[PDB]
Amino acid sequence: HIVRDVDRPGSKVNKKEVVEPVTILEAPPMVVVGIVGYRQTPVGHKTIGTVWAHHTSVEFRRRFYKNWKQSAQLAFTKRKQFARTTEGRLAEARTLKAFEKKADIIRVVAHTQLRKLRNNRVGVKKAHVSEIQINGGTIAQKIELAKSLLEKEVRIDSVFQQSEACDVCAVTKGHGFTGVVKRWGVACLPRKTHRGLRKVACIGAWHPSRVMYTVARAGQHGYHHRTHLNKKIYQLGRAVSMEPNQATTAYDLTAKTITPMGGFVGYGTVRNDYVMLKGSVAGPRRRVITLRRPMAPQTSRKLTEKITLKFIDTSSKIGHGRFQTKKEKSQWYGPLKKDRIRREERL
Amino acid sequence: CRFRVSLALPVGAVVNCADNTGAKNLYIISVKGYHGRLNRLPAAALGDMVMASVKKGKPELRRKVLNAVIIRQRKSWRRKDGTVIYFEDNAGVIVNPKGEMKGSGIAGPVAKEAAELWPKISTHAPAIV
Amino acid sequence: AAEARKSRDDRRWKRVLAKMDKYHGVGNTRVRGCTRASLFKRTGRKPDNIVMEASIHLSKLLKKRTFHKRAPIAIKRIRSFVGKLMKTKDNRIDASLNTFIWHKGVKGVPGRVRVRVERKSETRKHFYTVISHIPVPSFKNLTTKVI
RNA sequence: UGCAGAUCUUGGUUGGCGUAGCAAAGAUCUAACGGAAUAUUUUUAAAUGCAACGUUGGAUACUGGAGCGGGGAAGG
RNA sequence: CGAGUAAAAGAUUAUCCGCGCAAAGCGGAGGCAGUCCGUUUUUUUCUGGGUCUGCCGUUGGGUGGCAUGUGCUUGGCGCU
RNA sequence: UGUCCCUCUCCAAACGAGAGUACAUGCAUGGGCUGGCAUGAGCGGCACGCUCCAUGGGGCUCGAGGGGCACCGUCCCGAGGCGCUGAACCUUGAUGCUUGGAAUCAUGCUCAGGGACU
Ligand SMILES: [Mg+2]
Ligand SMILES: [Mg+2]
Ligand SMILES: [Mg+2]
Ligand SMILES: [Mg+2]
Ligand SMILES: [Mg+2]
Ligand SMILES: [Mg+2]
Ligand SMILES: [Mg+2]
Repeated sequence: HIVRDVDRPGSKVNKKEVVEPVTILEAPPMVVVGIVGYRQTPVGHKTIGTVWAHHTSVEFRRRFYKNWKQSAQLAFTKRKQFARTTEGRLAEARTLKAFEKKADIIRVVAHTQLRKLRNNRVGVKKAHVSEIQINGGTIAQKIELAKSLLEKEVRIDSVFQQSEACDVCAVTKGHGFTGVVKRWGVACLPRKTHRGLRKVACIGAWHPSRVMYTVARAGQHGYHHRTHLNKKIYQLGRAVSMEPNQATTAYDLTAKTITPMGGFVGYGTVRNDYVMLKGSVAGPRRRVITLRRPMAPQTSRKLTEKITLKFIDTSSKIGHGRFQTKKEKSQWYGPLKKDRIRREERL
Repeated sequence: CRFRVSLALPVGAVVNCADNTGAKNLYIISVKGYHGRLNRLPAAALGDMVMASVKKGKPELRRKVLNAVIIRQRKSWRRKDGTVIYFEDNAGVIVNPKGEMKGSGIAGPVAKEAAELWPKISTHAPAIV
Repeated sequence: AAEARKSRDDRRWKRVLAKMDKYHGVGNTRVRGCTRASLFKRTGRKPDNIVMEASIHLSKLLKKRTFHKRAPIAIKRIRSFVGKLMKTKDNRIDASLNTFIWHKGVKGVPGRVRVRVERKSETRKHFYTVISHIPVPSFKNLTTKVI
């Protein structure tokens, strides 16, 4: 959570400080490897083809195998031997011509870099691959941008701004097989009920002679896909190796990073670029999340406000944290018994 | 209007009377501005006007329905600045339907949430908290 | 010849990085450009008869277990721990170790235990292990050893 | 002296079905021996013989004298 | 074995690629010898040199870019 | 050439199914960090006690309601208190951090993985 001053004329909280919880998401740069074009038909959109980058990393090609280490590792081998030959250049020029003539949508195939995200609890080593659409301009201009962004890295600062909003496509935390009280929120029955309380008493009338799809039943809860629009960006950070003072504010000159004391519980250190979003986000820690540019109109006063942070909390999330940095702890306690022994051994 | 605070006082609660009208406690009958919901009891928080009856005190104030305002509550609530605060007891003062105090003094502190809504109560408060 | 060790990329990048070289985490001069497992020293198979000393953190194996099953469960866990290490299915428990596990009741198993493990072969050859108890005053700065 | 049914009579067979279950009285562990019940592979050792039984020593525990103690009547 | 593309556009899809409107028109293409096949129009293949544009895999050494242990691009070695 | 089973991990999980890893700081043990509780056993009482200052030399500080032997001192029994002592212990397991910014991480085990189909 953070502290900031709110600018909102006509409100009882105007020009005062508030406390708002936030979410931290690690954002290593992505790599673009492909271009796909779509044409519109009376039955829907159909893919025209794909243009590949001729140079792919090991973590990208891991996605095509279930046991990569004990395998021949032959993916994309023939394409590499053929792409730059005279027949190879002609074939690519043919596909690009079809993109120009008969396409309405241009997208790029991109994958994350799990080697740079040096996380100990994320066990997967094969990259996550997805498609990202290019908006704006004409078809000719769209293709030019896609070709320029081939084999290169894309940073999150080039896609989003500091005080904008975004959408959060994610998958919810799982709960397994759960009953109607937790799954749907129905009332519990009186203490005297024979054969149990946590149930729906009547699941239908005599007619129609069947159970309808609108009645609550027990089953799977959680692990669903949601969208949850209109989440405001509060900060666009950079990697701790290049900018050590991540959580330092103009109103708080302490030098500290975004990682709490003792690390994020179950996750660890944030060693990469990151985004700070206001509020909550679906899913547990370590899950991969997609952020999208908004669909709803962004002309409201709440969505156009400029955010200036004042204080970022970095106390330990284990127990009741009460120190902001490690120096605060070493100033409250003086030298301890173990420090004295180390000094005595140094003598 | 005001920001929402935790409810803390369902119908049937008995709270102290903080003015000097001769009443000792108040029994909450209902809360103003409650839109119903099946099986849910109306509940009153700080700065809420309630309908109440006196169960202890001068016989002249008893056996009739009055108006009152809640000024202290034991259930903690969170302010917009992130602070959680609570009192030691629940209390209220007898008031007329317009909002003017029947008494002339108040014992104990008065919540800031109740003070801004009712200007007359702000005058007689020993302390605004 | 299916090994195909190659491994010529590590040296070519090492001499490259020596030229252009803040950059604390990328300066090779652990070792960069190689896995930790590749530096493990590979000798032949170990002899048939070996002796090892190790500690087992039992409290992390018995958390929120039913109270009156903790001593019997700790016996099966110790057998599985040693069996995977020594590749054996015959693991004798010995009286000193059995008494120590049960010496505080069925539900008061100690948090840690230090054991001595010896593997023997008898005769197709048959391998079995004998596990005994090592009483120690403190469990600090104690690490697995092979004699 | 001719059977398809009488909630027909007597035998046999049958889906349900390897299903419902076999949940009061707290509980067993270890080594050696016994046993056909093993350490059973020909197509290094673990990933190809599991699971279970009795006695003795050792450990742990229950009954707790209105006792799963020691003797009798009735009944057997 | 009962053959229908929200596909292309031609010696009946065969007998090459690029630009162009199912146009007018405008550009590019390596030579030699053998075997086995051959009812024709420089017949259909298979090798060996035969000189190679465009490529794959290298060597170090100088650059240089990317977020920085992992891939690249420029400049020469021979090389498939 | 690939997929699955046994073995390993948990964002998944009634069983199936899932996300993963395939000699990997992968697993085990230890050290630091971050937290929880609230000051361990033992010894002691103008001193090789404890603390501070510049091995040695100098400044500190050292209880107890009561009772009992042995011609006043000495020796004892005594709940509690003080010092060594923010000590001692626990800290990832149905599953907190750290071997790559600066300020910390270190050892041990792997030795042609085995099996079923296409
Ligand atoms: Mg009943
Ligand atoms: Mg917490
Ligand atoms: Mg009702
Ligand atoms: Mg008949
Ligand atoms: Mg059953
Ligand atoms: Mg008993
Ligand atoms: Mg008896």
